[PDB]
Amino acid sequence: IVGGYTCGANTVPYQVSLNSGYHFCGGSLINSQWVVSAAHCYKSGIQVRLGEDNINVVEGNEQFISASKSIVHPSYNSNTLNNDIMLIKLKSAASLNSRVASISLPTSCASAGTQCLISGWGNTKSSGTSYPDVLKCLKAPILSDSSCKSAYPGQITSNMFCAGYLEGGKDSCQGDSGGPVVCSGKLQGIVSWGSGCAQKNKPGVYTKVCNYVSWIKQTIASN
Ligand SMILES: N=C(N)c1ccc(Br)cc1
Ligand SMILES: [Ca+2]
Repeated sequence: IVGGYTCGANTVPYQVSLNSGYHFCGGSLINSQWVVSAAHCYKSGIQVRLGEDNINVVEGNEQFISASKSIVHPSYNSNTLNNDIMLIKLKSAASLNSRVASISLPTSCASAGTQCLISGWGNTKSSGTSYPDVLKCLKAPILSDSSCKSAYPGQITSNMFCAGYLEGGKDSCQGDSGGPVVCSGKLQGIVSWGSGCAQKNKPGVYTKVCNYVSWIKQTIASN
């Protein structure tokens, strides 16, 4: 997160860190057994880390649970990033509490102009790299479809939306991949892509979760 703020420990209790020896992506806990992340975060050997604030220190509220299965969306296209969503099943159910809590899926698609909360442990610099160890947060509005397509002509599908600031300076970034965009208390987006981070006229692009609720619900019901 570039240009954001330190959230405060466990104030984003649905935020997870995906660890394969190191933190490599975020995700969102949607019930005690399932995490939503980006398809571009797929790899083997995933451990889901819940209740995290500082990802380099065991502070006492964490739960570390190996993934038993990952399910990348059948239509994910890694060239265009269309359908950039994946489900991760936990080997055992998380113990839900005030610091580890699920986030609801949307029932409708959020509107342009809605202020959302984006969070993660990604790079905090728009040039160079610095990785924070505590969770960072960013308030960002959903941008109009017209502005999004003007920023990325020929690249925005109906399964994507832009959020952030066209003037730059505030954005998600590498390492935030797969983490939540929460609007009106529900999971509306997944950190997906963007040209650089926090660059002028290059806002963040996010998977449009409201288009995947049927697939999520049916997949969870059978796995
Ligand atoms: N929002 C962005 N600018 C962005 C986020 C994650 C990755 Br990976 C690349 C770009
Ligand atoms: Ca920790």
